[PDB]
Amino acid sequence: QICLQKTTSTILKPRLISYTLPINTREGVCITDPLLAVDNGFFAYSHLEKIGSCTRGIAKQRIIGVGEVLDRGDKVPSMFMTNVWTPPNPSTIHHCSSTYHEDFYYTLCAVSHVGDPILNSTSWTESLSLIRLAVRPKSDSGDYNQKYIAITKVERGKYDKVMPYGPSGIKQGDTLYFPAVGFLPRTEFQYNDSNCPIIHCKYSKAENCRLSMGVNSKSHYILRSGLLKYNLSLGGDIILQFIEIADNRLTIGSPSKIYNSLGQPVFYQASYSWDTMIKLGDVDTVDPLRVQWRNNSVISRPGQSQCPRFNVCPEVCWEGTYNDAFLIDRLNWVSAGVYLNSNQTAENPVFAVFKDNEILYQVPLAEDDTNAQKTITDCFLLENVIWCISLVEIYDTGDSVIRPKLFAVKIPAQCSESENLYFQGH
Amino acid sequence: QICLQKTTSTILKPRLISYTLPINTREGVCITDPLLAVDNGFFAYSHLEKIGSCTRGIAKQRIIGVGEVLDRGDKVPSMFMTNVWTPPNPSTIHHCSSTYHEDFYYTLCAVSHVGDPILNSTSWTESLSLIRLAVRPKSDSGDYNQKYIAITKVERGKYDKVMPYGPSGIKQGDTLYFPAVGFLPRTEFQYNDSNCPIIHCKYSKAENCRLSMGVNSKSHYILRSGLLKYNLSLGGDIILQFIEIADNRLTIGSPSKIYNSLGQPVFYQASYSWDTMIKLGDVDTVDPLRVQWRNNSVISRPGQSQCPRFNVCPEVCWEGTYNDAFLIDRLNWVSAGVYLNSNQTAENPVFAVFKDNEILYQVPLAEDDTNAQKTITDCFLLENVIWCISLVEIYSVIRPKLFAVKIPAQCSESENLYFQGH
Amino acid sequence: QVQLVQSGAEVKKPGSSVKVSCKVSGGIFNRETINWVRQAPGQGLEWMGRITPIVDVPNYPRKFRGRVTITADKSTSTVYMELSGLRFEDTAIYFCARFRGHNYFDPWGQGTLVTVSSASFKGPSVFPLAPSGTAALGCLVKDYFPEPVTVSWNSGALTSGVHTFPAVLQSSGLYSLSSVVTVPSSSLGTQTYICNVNHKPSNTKVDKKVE
Amino acid sequence: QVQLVQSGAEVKKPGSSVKVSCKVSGGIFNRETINWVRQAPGQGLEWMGRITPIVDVPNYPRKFRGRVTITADKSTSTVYMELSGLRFEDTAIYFCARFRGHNYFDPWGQGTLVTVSSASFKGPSVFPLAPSALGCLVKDYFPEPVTVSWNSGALTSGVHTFPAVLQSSGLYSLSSVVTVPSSSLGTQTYICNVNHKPSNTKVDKKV
Amino acid sequence: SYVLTQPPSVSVAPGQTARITCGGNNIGGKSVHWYQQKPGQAPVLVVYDDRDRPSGIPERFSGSNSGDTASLTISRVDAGDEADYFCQVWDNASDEAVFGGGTKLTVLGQPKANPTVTLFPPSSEELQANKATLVCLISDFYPGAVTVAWKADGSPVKAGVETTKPSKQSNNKYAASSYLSLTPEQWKSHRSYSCQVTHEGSTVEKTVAP
Amino acid sequence: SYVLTQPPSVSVAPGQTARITCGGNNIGGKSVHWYQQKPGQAPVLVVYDDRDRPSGIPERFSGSNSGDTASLTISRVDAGDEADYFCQVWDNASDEAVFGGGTKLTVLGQPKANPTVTLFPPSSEELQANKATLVCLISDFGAVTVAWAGVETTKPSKQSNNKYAASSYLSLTPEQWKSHRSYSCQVTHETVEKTVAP
Ligand SMILES: *[C@@H]1O[C@H](CO)[C@@H](O)[C@H](O)[C@H]1NC(C)=O
Ligand SMILES: *[C@@H]1O[C@H](CO)[C@@H](O)[C@H](O)[C@H]1NC(C)=O
Ligand SMILES: *[C@@H]1O[C@H](CO)[C@@H](O)[C@H](O)[C@H]1NC(C)=O
Ligand SMILES: *[C@@H]1O[C@H](CO)[C@@H](O)[C@H](O)[C@H]1NC(C)=O
Ligand SMILES: *[C@@H]1O[C@H](CO)[C@@H](O)[C@H](O)[C@H]1NC(C)=O
Ligand SMILES: *[C@@H]1O[C@H](CO)[C@@H](O)[C@H](O)[C@H]1NC(C)=O
Ligand SMILES: *[C@@H]1O[C@H](CO)[C@@H](O)[C@H](O)[C@H]1NC(C)=O
Ligand SMILES: *[C@@H]1O[C@H](CO)[C@@H](O)[C@H](O)[C@H]1NC(C)=O
Ligand SMILES: *[C@@H]1O[C@H](CO)[C@@H](O)[C@H](O)[C@H]1NC(C)=O
Repeated sequence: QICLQKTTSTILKPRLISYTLPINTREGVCITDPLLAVDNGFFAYSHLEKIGSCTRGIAKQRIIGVGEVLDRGDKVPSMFMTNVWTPPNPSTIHHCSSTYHEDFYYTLCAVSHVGDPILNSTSWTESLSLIRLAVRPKSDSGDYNQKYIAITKVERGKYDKVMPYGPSGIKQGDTLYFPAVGFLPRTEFQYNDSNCPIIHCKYSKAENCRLSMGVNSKSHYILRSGLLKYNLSLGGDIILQFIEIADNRLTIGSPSKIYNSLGQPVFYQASYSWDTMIKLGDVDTVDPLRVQWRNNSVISRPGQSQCPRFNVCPEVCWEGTYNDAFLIDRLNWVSAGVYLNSNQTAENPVFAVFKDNEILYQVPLAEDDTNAQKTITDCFLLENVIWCISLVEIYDTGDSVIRPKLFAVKIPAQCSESENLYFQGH
Repeated sequence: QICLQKTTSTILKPRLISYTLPINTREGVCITDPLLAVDNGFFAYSHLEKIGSCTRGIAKQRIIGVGEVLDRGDKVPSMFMTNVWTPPNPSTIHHCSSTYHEDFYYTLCAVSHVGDPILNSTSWTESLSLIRLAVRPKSDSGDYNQKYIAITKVERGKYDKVMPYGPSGIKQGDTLYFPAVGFLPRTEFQYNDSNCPIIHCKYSKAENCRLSMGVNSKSHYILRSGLLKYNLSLGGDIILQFIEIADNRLTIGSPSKIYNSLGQPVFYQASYSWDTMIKLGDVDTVDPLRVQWRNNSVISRPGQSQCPRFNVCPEVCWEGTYNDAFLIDRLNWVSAGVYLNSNQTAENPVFAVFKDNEILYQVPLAEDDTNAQKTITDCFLLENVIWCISLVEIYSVIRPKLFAVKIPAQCSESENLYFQGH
Repeated sequence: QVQLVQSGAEVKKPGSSVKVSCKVSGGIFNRETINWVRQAPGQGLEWMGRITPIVDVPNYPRKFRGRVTITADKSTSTVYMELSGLRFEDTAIYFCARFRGHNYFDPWGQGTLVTVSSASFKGPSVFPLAPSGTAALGCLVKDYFPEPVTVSWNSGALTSGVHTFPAVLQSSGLYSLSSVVTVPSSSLGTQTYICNVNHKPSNTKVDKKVE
Repeated sequence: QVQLVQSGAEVKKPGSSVKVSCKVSGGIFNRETINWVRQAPGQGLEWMGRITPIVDVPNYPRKFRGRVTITADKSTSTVYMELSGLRFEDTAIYFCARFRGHNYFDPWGQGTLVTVSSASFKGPSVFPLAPSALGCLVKDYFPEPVTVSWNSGALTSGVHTFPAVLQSSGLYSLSSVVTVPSSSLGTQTYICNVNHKPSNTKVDKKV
Repeated sequence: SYVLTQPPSVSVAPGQTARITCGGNNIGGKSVHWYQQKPGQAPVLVVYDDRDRPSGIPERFSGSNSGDTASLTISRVDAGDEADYFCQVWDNASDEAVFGGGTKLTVLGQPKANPTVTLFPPSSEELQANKATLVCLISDFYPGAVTVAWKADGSPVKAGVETTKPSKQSNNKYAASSYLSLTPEQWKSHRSYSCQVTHEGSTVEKTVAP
Repeated sequence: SYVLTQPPSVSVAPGQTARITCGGNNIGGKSVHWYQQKPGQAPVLVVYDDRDRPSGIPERFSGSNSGDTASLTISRVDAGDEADYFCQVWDNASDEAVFGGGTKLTVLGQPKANPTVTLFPPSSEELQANKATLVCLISDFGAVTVAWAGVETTKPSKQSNNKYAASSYLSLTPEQWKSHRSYSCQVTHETVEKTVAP
């Protein structure tokens, strides 16, 4: 199957694959807030173009697109866009999340007139919409190609409001599941401070876990990750139902994703607070949602002062970046993803194949130290070769632009340059 | 006889045989809702061709066809259509089921203007029709070749509505039986929650079996599998009679098939809820219908998170795929069929020959991660050689493909001499 | 008892098209599955597509895309392969072959050599190779294009002692070959010897008495 | 199989522009990524840019931005490369090539020569080279090529036409010499026939 | 797209056993069929279903298939078994036939054979056409390598000569041809022309004269 | 930016093994591809992804890449292997293809043949045009050195019989061609001279 030994050598040779897609840089335009999803030989992609500042510039265009991932005969995956939609008020669309089912990608987004709902939570009126796009659109054949739906029925249980929160979800049967987050008033949050793991942490106080379940210690809301379920069999009015994540290894609600690998679902949750080691695992149950988190000791993420990479003591912290990983071998629990090789700055993307306690092999994605942020990795088989596609949000030196780049990385089946007659003997 | 020892995959080498049939695959077209039946050297086949999406495309054509299965001289079974009929308004034809008798295949279908009756059951007005097709048609023969009948008398007992539900049925003498399902109001369905096996199932509740007898816990109907009986001796306008399946190992009504093997009837019911292990066995009685289900521990079906492959704890779920198997040896109770080798996705079709508790030999029909759905297997003798033909929905779009697999009569000459002696 | 017999060799300009026929005899034409396979000089066998007349919908590998069109005529018990937009690399022997066991090919047609070239066809000049135990006489088949040419003697009656030598390619881009027969000197006076030369690409046949 | 056929050679003045074509046959035109690569004399290959017609937005290295324009026409399945402000150092063979594997090129076009010169088109002067072998000196023509035949093709044996030479004036010269029997000088007429189709000049010189 | 891999060539001595291999990922799970093609004619099926022989095929031909390599083994190899051998599977994933690249079987070390040379002058008809061709035919030699040189009177003739590669005859010996093209004036201007054929250090020679 | 370094020339005799190198800083981390280009022809891919062979390329072409050196090794070299061999990578930093300088491979398939020199004086007709050109024609020889400074000499070409031919001209004034009483061209190949006098 795959190379399962640690290898210091050069068995990973990533390739750039965005040149076939309409991601076209222009001086003075920043390309931000990207999403990538890959399922069943199709993909979904989104970004926001801003004129000027990536955070304060003029929203120019929100791209929401779908397409095909093809083997054109050269035994590599190539990406071609088939269907693009742009909303007329791009500044109001936030936190899109894409899930594939049969003919379509369904993309669930938040609609907001007060900016990012995470930063303006009390002032955001809950408003969700869905854009449905055919992956292979057809002439005449109305309503099929593109369909916009405002969601009117949301079942949110005890949460004051809910929102998609992560790049991509899964289908099971005819039910869609999007990574999501629920906003619960801090006063209603039940948490026992004695369970906060401070045992061998000299400067951590028992209140630290509960305080860092919102974006600051005095936030009106705490954030809880979960799923938004959309059963397509029901028909008629769309009903989204929120499913909260169980409280084993609970961290602040954060961008997440759920995906199928080798026939079962898997979950990644970004580490946006004091528990900085990577959070991913097989999903035990989807509803209620419970994840069997790996005890991973080698993959972390960069932070800032209080919660830097490899920090494990509870602190009051809202820091980190989304850098997911994709399970490629369940028997040996081996995963592939891009991590940022830096302690307190978002820098230096490295593609790595790793187990719980050891990185097997890895390659830097840039030739010198480079600012990079969110990374999203999805893997699949081409015939019987494991390929991964990784989106990397990056500062691009060539044209002096912030933009997503897409790499394709073939996972080696053989560990070694040669067979090695010493170890095997005659 | 057949190889009865565990053996490597290379003993089975399936071949594609649908190139001689008008399963005209092209881009922008999807061929969906298939059936296959094989009987006495003939076969029935059906599909729905849509332009565009398998799901949302314009219905172009529903074919219902029959033909022969023959050895052309190269010692393999080849399929050629002899007689094909296309009903008007193909979007209205659902859940066809085909049964062979003497000169004909008889195909029973539901007529619907509200989509799939299963998911629109409180809106579907029961309406059934039958097309009879000669397998060896003849010139200038009246209605010998093709004869259409719309049913208008159905005896359904306490059920509100009944419907064909499975690919093929059987004759017994001159009485035909089609796999079927009855819609019973939930308020009229009685089930003792003590019959729900929840021991060693911490998360299961005793109510779960009764709630999962409909497609959701509050559904207006529960669904009960059974047969629709069509007795040719009564004559005139057909009266179909519904026969409900007995309540031993009762699961939600689901697509099934009944077939003759080695002289006796056998039944398969798809596992569409929490009892995910394969349900098949010899038929004890046809009316009342009672099946001696195998206690099979090795073949299951992919599900979703609540009722994944190999689950045996009662849950409220409507999940699963139809992947049947065909008994090929009653003395040792060995069957052959295609299962989906995956836990919570419909992927990885594998042709397998299996006993209740052991897969003897098996071979993947495609690559790892190939999407696949319904599978329908029928086996027969070609001269003195056992062959199986398997229709597999398989995945640029999912399509029915027909595979042919020769079943080995022995494992190897030395194994045969070792075990037999003499 | 099925037999497959193909049409004769052709030469075509680049950009044009060619249509090869395979005449099926001795079986149930509707149920035979006829495949096409080609063989370029210095390369192996390449599958091109198939058709079954009762289904009458051909299949092709994606290497050829829109270039290949395969049809069938129950009128004539004939399957046709047409290859559009001809390129120099399409020069090859094209074979038809009958599908058996849903897996292999038996029998095969005799093959059709299709040459694509800028030069148009040219039939040969035929000159006698006059003779002197045994004597040697023959025919010079000169300046033809392209391959192949067939030579027979006395319309096929004489095949003992007949050596037809493979062709030379010359400066002009034209071929020449020779065919000779070794024959008892005694019968030279009374036995007649005629070489029959056939060049399918130019649609030329020649009979020449050698003495 | 995809194949790539480019347009013919071009001779251009400095400061002009040239538009080279690359006809794509086979494959799927919108999804092929066609690159351009030039080969200057005595120098390696140099990547110039690319286009994927489904995107229809070319990209170039910073060297060639502003001087190279690449476009695609799905109606003719042709990709074009236009190089403006031509210089002497743009003299090279230009290839198109199809991207494979996101990393290599297969196949290539046959290449298009682009010669850039200040010279004006000029027919040659033909001077006989008297024997003491005999030949013809085809002098001071532009541009390539000339064709030399003897006795109007009737003498194709013993003739060697040497490849031309390019002098500092920017004009070419070449020679065609024929070796003949020492006795044939008396009763055989030797005429070299020079054709310069670029300037539409034909010269017939008896030697 | 499935890929079969064969060695380009295999050579044996006469009477030996020849082994042609055909490699592929788990090829032993596929049915493997073998075709024998000679340079002129259509392929002939020599093995099907890994190891079965069609009617009329010698038992000397037998195949096997297991693991990642299938093989055709030819016992008591005959010089008439010289051919290109192609393995073939049907790839169920793409639903198309796949052929190996082919393995050319050369039977090395056959009995030595000296060439027979026959030379023909230009015919009257050809001379009337204003052309002249000398035709030198070389037959029945082994090995298949010859060098031919033309002499006019004494001097060598390098222009106008065109010579074939040797090709095997049906009797497993080789044949070749060489053509000297002259004008009718050249043919009359010399006293004699000679075709000289050297094979394995010996020389056969024929001469014609106008 | 990124640079590939190739040796300009290598010479191997038929049947032997030719090994062409392509150097680059940590080239072993990139995929290296190889092309064969014969004079007047388009490049042809012979090795891709360090070590893989395209269809139709014979098994004798082999490729390796490690450390700072990638290699193309041709086994049992035929005469038909004579060509320029270029290595190539894709530089992910600049997002551009990079090519090596190319390595000219020569197969020594023939014995050393020495030139044939033919020197022609300025024609009388040419002098009447106030010009003079001496023509120095070298035929049937792989390279030579011509010696006569208004000189123009060609690069050697290959003839229809796989031999080397070249020319060299001498532009002199008619008063200069008349000034002296002898002119010669020496051709040096592994010299040979001709003279013409006004
Ligand atoms: C947050 O909401 C308040 C209340 O409407 C508004 O004044 C403020 O501008 C919002 N912030 C952003 C960044 O839109
Ligand atoms: C809180 O946690 C502590 C330690 O885990 C435990 O002793 C206590 O029972 C828990 N609950 C309450 C209500 O204190
Ligand atoms: C991680 O370790 C804990 C014990 O600290 C264990 O309960 C859990 O099962 C482990 N996770 C795995 C094995 O995925
Ligand atoms: C990052 O932090 C780790 C752990 O505190 C430390 O060992 C290392 O030196 C730091 N810098 C790195 C890994 O570049
Ligand atoms: C049920 O039928 C109605 C029309 O009566 C249709 O609009 C609806 O889509 C159907 N629902 C399903 C699930 O097919
Ligand atoms: C989706 O709705 C259908 C229709 O009620 C139901 O049968 C099915 O169980 C539902 N799926 C889930 C995952 O709840
Ligand atoms: C069919 O009907 C006939 C006539 O009423 C009756 O004799 C026979 O027993 C019936 N068969 C079955 C299986 O009910
Ligand atoms: C399966 O086991 C049950 C008891 O749990 C038994 O009644 C039934 O007969 C068994 N099935 C077979 C085929 O033996
Ligand atoms: C499928 O489920 C079974 C039963 O829980 C488990 O043993 C097996 O590991 C699963 N397979 C995969 C590929 O997850």
